[PDB]
Amino acid sequence: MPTRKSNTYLSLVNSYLIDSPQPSSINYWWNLGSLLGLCLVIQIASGVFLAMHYSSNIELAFDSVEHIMRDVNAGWLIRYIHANGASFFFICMYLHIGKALYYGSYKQPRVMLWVIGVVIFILTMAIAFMGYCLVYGQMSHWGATVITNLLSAIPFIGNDIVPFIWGGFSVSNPTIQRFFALHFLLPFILAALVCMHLMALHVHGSSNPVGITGNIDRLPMHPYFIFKDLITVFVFLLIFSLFVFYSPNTLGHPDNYIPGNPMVTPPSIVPEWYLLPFYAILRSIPDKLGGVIAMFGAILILLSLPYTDRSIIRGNSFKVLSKLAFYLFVFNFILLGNLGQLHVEVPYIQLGQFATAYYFAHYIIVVPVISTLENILYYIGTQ
Amino acid sequence: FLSSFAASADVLAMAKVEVKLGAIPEGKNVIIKWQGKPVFIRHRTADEIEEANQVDIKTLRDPQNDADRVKKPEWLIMLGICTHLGCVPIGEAGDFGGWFCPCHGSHYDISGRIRKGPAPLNLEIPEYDFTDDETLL
Amino acid sequence: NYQQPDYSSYLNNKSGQGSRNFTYFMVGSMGLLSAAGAKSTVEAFLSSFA
Amino acid sequence: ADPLDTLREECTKTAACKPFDHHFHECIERVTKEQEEPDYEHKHYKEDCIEEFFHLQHCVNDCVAPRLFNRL
Amino acid sequence: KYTTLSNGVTVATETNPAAKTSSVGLFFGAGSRSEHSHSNGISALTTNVLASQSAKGSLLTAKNDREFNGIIAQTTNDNITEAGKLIASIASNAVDIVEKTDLTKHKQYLSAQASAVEADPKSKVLSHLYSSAFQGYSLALPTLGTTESVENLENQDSLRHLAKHLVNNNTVIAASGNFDHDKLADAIEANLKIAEGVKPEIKPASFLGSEVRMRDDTLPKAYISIAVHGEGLNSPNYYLAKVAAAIYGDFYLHSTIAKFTSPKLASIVQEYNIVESYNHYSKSFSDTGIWGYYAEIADKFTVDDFTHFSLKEWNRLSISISEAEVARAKAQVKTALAKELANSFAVTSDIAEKVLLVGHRQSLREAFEKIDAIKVNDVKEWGKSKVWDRDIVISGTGLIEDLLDYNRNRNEMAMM
Amino acid sequence: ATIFGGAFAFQGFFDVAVNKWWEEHNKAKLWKNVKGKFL
Amino acid sequence: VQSMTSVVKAANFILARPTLSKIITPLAQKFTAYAGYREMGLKFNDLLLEETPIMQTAIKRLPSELNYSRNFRILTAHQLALSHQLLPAEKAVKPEEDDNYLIPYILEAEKEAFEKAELDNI
Amino acid sequence: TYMGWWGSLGSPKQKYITQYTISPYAAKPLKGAAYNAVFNTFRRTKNQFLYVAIPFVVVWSIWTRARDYNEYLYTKEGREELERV
Amino acid sequence: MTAAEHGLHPPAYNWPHNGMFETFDHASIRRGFQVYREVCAACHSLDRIAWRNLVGVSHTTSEAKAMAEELEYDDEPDDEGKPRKRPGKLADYIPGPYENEQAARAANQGAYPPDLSLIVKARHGGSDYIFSLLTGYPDEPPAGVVLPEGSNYNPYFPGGAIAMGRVLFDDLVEYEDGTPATTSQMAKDVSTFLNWASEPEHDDRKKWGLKALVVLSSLYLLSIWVKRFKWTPIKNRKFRFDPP
Amino acid sequence: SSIPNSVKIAAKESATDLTKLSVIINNAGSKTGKSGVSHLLSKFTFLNNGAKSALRFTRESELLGGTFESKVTRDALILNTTFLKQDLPYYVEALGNVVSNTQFAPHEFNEIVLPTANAETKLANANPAFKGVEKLHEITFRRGLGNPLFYNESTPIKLEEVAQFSKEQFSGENISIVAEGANEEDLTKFVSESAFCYLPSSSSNGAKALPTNTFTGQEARVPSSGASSALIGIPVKPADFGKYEVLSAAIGTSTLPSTSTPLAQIPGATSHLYKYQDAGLFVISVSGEASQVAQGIKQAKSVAESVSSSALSEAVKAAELSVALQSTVDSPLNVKVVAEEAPISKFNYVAVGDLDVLPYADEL
Ligand code: HEC
Ligand code: HEM
Ligand code: HEM
Ligand code: FES
Repeated sequence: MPTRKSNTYLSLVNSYLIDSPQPSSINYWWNLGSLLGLCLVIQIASGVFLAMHYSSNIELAFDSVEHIMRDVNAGWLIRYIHANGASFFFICMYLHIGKALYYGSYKQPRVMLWVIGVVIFILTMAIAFMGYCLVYGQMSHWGATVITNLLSAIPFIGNDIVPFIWGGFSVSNPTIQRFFALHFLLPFILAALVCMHLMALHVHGSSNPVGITGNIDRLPMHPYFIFKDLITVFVFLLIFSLFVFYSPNTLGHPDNYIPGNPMVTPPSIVPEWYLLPFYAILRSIPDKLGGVIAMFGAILILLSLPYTDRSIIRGNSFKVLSKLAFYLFVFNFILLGNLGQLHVEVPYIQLGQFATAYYFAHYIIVVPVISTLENILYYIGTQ
Repeated sequence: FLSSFAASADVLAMAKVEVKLGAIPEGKNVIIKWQGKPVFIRHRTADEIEEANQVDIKTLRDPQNDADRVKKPEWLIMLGICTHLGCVPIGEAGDFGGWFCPCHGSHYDISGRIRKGPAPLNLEIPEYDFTDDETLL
Repeated sequence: NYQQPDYSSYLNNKSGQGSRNFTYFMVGSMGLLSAAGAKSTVEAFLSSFA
Repeated sequence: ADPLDTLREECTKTAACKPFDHHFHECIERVTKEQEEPDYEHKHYKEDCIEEFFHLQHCVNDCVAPRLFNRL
Repeated sequence: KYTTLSNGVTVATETNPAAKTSSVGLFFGAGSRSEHSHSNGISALTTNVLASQSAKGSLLTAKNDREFNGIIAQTTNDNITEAGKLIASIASNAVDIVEKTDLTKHKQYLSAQASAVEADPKSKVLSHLYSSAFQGYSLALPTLGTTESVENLENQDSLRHLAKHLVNNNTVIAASGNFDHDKLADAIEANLKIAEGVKPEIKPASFLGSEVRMRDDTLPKAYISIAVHGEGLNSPNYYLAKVAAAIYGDFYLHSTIAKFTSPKLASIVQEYNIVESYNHYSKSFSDTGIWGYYAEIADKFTVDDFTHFSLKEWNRLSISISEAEVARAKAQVKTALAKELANSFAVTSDIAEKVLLVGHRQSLREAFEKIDAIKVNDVKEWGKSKVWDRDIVISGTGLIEDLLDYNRNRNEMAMM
Repeated sequence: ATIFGGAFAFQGFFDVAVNKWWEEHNKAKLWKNVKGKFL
Repeated sequence: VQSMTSVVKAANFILARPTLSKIITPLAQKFTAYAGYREMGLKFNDLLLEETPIMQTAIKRLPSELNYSRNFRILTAHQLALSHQLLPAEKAVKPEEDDNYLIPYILEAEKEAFEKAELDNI
Repeated sequence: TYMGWWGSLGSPKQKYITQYTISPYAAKPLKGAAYNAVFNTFRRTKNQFLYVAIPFVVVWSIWTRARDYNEYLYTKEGREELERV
Repeated sequence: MTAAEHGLHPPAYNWPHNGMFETFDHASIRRGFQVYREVCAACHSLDRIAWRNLVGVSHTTSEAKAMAEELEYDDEPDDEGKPRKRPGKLADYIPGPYENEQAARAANQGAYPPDLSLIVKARHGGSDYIFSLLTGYPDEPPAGVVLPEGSNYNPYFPGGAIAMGRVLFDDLVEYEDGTPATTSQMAKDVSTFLNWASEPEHDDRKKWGLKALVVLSSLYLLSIWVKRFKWTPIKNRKFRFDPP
Repeated sequence: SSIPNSVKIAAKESATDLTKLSVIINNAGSKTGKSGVSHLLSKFTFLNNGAKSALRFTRESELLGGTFESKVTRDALILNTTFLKQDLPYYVEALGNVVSNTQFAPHEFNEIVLPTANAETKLANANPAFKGVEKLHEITFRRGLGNPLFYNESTPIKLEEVAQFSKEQFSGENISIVAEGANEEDLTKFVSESAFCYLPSSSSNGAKALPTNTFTGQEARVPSSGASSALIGIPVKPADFGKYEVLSAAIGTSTLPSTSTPLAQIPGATSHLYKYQDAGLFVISVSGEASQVAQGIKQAKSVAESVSSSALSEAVKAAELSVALQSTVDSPLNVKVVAEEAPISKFNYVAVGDLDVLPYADEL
């Protein structure tokens, strides 16, 4: 047999990259996964080069970041990468979830895969948030403070878990040090989760924009979809350069460049942009315990989605009503993200409550109701 | 092994800033550094403690009461800022003659509530758990 | 066997060994541009070690 | 004279900026009238011309911005 | 030996006293390559009609090749002259014979043959490979036509075909066996009477790298074929192309010598029994050729492995072929040429093909001398020119799910 | 391999092209061109 | 996922009643025309989620001609999606050719599965 | 599983389908890139526009109403209504 | 929030260094540093900038070194334990006018003039904001607003009240290259210098960005071509289905 | 010619300057040993000699360009070789070391022989016509010439049996070297100095040839999948080889593939006179769809009989042509084709395929 199959290591590399029988009808959206993996490398790569200079002490975290920017040779490049690349990591992850929601990539044969997806999502958010707390700017510190205060709402253990998180009585040196350690670490746990993701993908393969089985026409991957992966990768890197080199702080918040001071809260507290939607949900629910439960449900209800989707046809590409519902859901998610950064004001409190209501109603009402209606409509129309 | 995550000596102790309650005189500023921030406190005077008990919480726009504010009766405290946005606290000035939010000249009551002036919300309490003949924060 | 679809419009106008030579040129140019970019990035990162 | 002040003077005289300057000046007059009454200190809502000033300054900035650094 | 009779027709004979049996045949060029889609198969139908005539004790058979057609009357040596006259008659009355013919029965016979070449997996694979390689030109057409086109042929079509192609300038009388050449020539001259006419212009053809996949999952094997633009009968590389093909030679897994055949590919594919059988060939037409291999893979999971290894062994052609392989290929090609030229029927067919399509036939001794002049560097130059990195044409019939699409196999043609 | 060496060709070509276009587009602003006025 | 037994149950619940039939069926045809799968050569039953044991059995029990026609239609749909082009109106699948060919086999599969489930809980 | 390797991908018995193709190096690359990227892209956008526009129009109308109301509230004329809320 | 609270949004001045391919006007960086030392050093620290950072940007190494000797810094105390001081050197960071935040607040009516080494990346409008702030003071505060004692009205400051008070006045500084010192010119120069101080990599960053865009755009076009070329066989597939 | 072993040598010039050397072991064919021994022996012939192994002899032969095969025939075991005229001294020597001191190693019996023999048997029997012909020989010549031509697992053979059949056979009187295109004197010298000189004159303890014992009037049926085939077999004395060669060519023979013959007018039909040393079998076969074959075999039967003596005489020249075509180097043929009438009433019948459709002998 060829060396690319006889050797176990090259056999694995072949099974996943060179001969993976990808369907012939996959759009460019299926490239997002590769980008995500690429980003996972970049986050790690630049990340490993920031810890070589980052000092996790609370009195040195911000000064250490500025030392990276000003003193290290390419330190500005490494930091701007590690940050805007996280922003792009979440852009690609949201696009990868949107693709999996539009096309029924979460349906039966791949439910397991979907589950790891969700877990990855959850884990990633933690990592990102934790990493952000390492900068220890104003917004960094106060985001950590708000997060821990909200987690203080667990019924009984809440009063005791928070000191274990803080490592003290407030966000301080132990908190930043443990965040740095767990932030260096959890990316490798996420790499393991990504390996599990790829295994669950390889067991049943990838879906199609048409939804129908691809087994009738499948293509290798080395001459096909590796050179499509290169288009997607180079577009990603071109936009990533337009951000990193030109206007690299657009995605960040200026207040993060003011060193953290517990005695002065900044005018507004917002997470980094990609966590804004969930933050909005958190504020839509008045109760703190209610808010945290509702938020974690907003993330976990993706697990319920494969069972609430009563559609006989995989995917939305051939479904009229479901496409409208999906785009309405996407735009409501963007609206939630927008409301996340806006102050809790007269119209916005009610608008955010309604947006959260519809966000959950999507999964638990609209997807099942619309899917059933469209099944009946398909059968009646053909007859 | 998970006990490492918990407050570390240098934190379990030292973080709780025990200070003698008896030393403070009733009328003056016993301005203290606590929770790594200002921690100003006055052991309550007998007349002042009584005056507060009589004062109606409903009368104040702020929804707070002296009884909830003070854990140990005579001994209590506030963290370091007269106004909701930090205002260095002046002593014995304001609507009730308790403190002046000098940064805006706003009025802080003996209660410490945002009695008047720019404070968006009433002044917070530096770890309010002071007890016995000592304080702690 | 049968009548093939007419590809006349799809056929290239260029020589048999010439078009593959041009393909070699651009594939190698892509490879060496990527090598130059990787060299720049790796040098920039390792310069932090100094 | 610095270019910035002359640019503000030119822009505020522009037709687009004229209505904002108008509104701002009668706002100033109205607020001075409100300050004339002896009960001004007791009024809960003591008007101010911050909003009209902001509108005027935004409409003047939208004109000065593109031209100023050609003067320096 | 050659003699151009009256009418300008040429009688070419290769007489050998040791010949077991004699043969003489009239060939008039213009096979399927001279047809077009609507009237495809008319040459085969006409030749079958002519060959169905009374044999007067001889054995009258049709040729039906891609580019030339003819009727051959095999017979024992002493009877050869009679057979001569026979075919002459059959060709001097070709138009009459066609006119008086009820093409029904001959058309079911030709349709049965066309179905046969579409059922025998190797015949189907090679016919499809030729069709796709030369797609858009008459050379792509089947030799025997398709079942759809055969049924649509009528007598007037065959008459037009004969009138166009059965002319003195386009016909040759080939013979072999043990007989006096002059006697046969005289016997044919007195009896041959065919219309005058110019040799029809031979239609153009150009190779086009392509892939055709008739995947039938119901078959028990995968019958594939892969080839490059080879060498036509005119090219001086003709024998060089044959030597290159023989370097890789044949292979049948269940044959006893399967474990001992010289070619490296044979040793490579027996490690996991990748392939059941294969055979390398250099098909040569008048001006263009197809040089490649046919293969039957029993294990449907190893088609890709076989294609990969075979194309790698082709890559070896331009770099690492040793003098041992070149000498073996030379000897095997010489032996194959001598085997192909033993039966008098084969010798007659070869004489007709060469004389019609190249005008001159190189004797077997001249062919041996030309092959023995090949060195390893000549073979490697040919590999660089024609095999290394050149477009390939592919064909497959059944269980070809594992036959990776074109780009994989095409890129295998240049990786070291 | 030749990849390592060839990468230098393209890297140097683009680097010199940009480091010759940049100090021409910005020659009026760079330090080395302005230092004369303040010396 | 919704079973073809339940889908057909609801469809016959609607079709039996003239008011709902008149209101929906025009909307059903309009929805199926706007779905756009017919423009790619696919019949409705080609869209069905194949990756289920019931559905896998249903395809595995199709006749030869229907199986090969389904294979060709699926391949044509894949190619059309691959090349980002649609069949012209004359070549698209007409409403009368969308004949619900696979539904009976899926219904038989679900009947077998439902009887097995019912008898296991006898 | 529902997707085996190349030898057996789980596709049903496939038969009678002939797949023709031409090699690269013998086809016009980017044959209709310029004309297609305009006309076919416009066709695809035309087909898929409404599904993105109707939800977008609804959501952005809601957002515009909320934004305009919020801007109105914080003005010298919106003070009273802001107090009432 | 109210328009006053958010602060008037600074406009977009066409700075010489906005476009994707323009550097800082290093003449403006030098002039801005002059204005800084002359005016801003009375109140503002600007700690994260070391004299060495100025060599090759706005000052020749000799000038930066000389400016270093002009100041005193704390050295390791003598072997006898007594405190000792040394003239400044390039490696030393620029010193602020106050020993600690307590001193700064004491000397500025409690207001703490923030360190300017990140004031451009730590404000919404960036450079523009600083400019709009330094020239945003109106001669007459808008009618009706009452400022806390010691505060001056600046619409671009969130809340409308800023403890700074106008500092830049006409001809306050004699520029070294004879440039006129209008208040707008000084404001532009200071904003540019502070933007450099907050983004010393700006010029290098944008040059590297230009090189990266050239490389990646050429490579992306090559990838587009290669993919379309290698997919021509697939997009050109033609099928037939011919059952009996 | 001959040598002291009595090994006959025949040599004659050839047309295509290839020395198509061949050795014909007279009675080591499928008739001699127990059913299938000759097949395995033929598979052992060229593998391991006492002089050169398989992987050496095959490689050298391919370098020399020659071809070699071992085919089993009911009369004789034929070792064919084909090589350029320069190559005689090599191959002849090899052939000697093939007849003498062939190794017969068990690892070849299990890896190269039994697998190959089984594959060849399965491939041949997949053809209904060949299965029918084997059955026809079985039921016409019950033993000897009727032994299955190929190894079948129904009659297990152990290596010792094949080795002991190589010995006790291959004797000097039992092998006949035939060459085409090699000087008879040079070939005689090479054979005399080769290993052929060491073979015993005759087998001491085997090769007791049995009488032919032709049986007629029998029939058989062999159910099979796919294509069907009905065959009719006339046993014929050697002296009748002339009559039936004329008959076969008169109606249509496999050696002469041609339309216009009466038997070629019906699909799948053919005829052939298998010729052996002491008997022959004239087989008229039809193959294809069972329904087609049912009528085809009856039509072929009616054609074989009722052939006009005038047309039979006309077919004499075609029969002579067919005999000349068949007389290869390995299978020398000497049959005088006469037009004498040939009866068919004594036919055996065998049916293969859809036995529910194919007729019985009683329907002819
Ligand atoms: C004397 C005291 C000065 C001088 C000479 C300058 N500044 Fe400014 N500064 C000063 C005070 C009292 C404050 C308090 C700010 C407040 O009340 O919130 C400041 C603040 C700033 C800021 C902060 C702006 C903001 O946070 O929105 C900036 C920016 C700033 N100062 C910059 C600056 C510049 C560029 C100067 C040039 C000469 C400058 N200051 C002078 C006090 C003083
Ligand atoms: C998917 C995985 C990861 C994501 C999404 C991610 C994301 C982020 C983000 C958004 C920040 C904020 C930085 C800023 O705003 O300036 C950050 C900080 C940081 N990250 Fe990562 N990161 C990942 C993995 C890693 C890894 C593996 C390391 C290994 C060292 C690492 C090291 C750091 C460090 C040291 C910081 C401090 C920021 C600084 O000093 O500027 N990260 N991360
Ligand atoms: C580092 C992060 C991730 C990596 C590297 C990764 C990897 C991949 C890869 C390589 C593919 C195949 C290409 C493609 O289908 O786009 C894929 C598909 C998929 N991604 Fe991920 N994944 C990641 C995160 C996620 C997350 C967070 C989710 C959902 C919450 C998710 C859901 C999916 C699903 C369901 C598929 C299958 C798509 C289909 O078959 O149609 N992935 N993933
Ligand atoms: S908040 Fe600044 S004065 Fe109370």
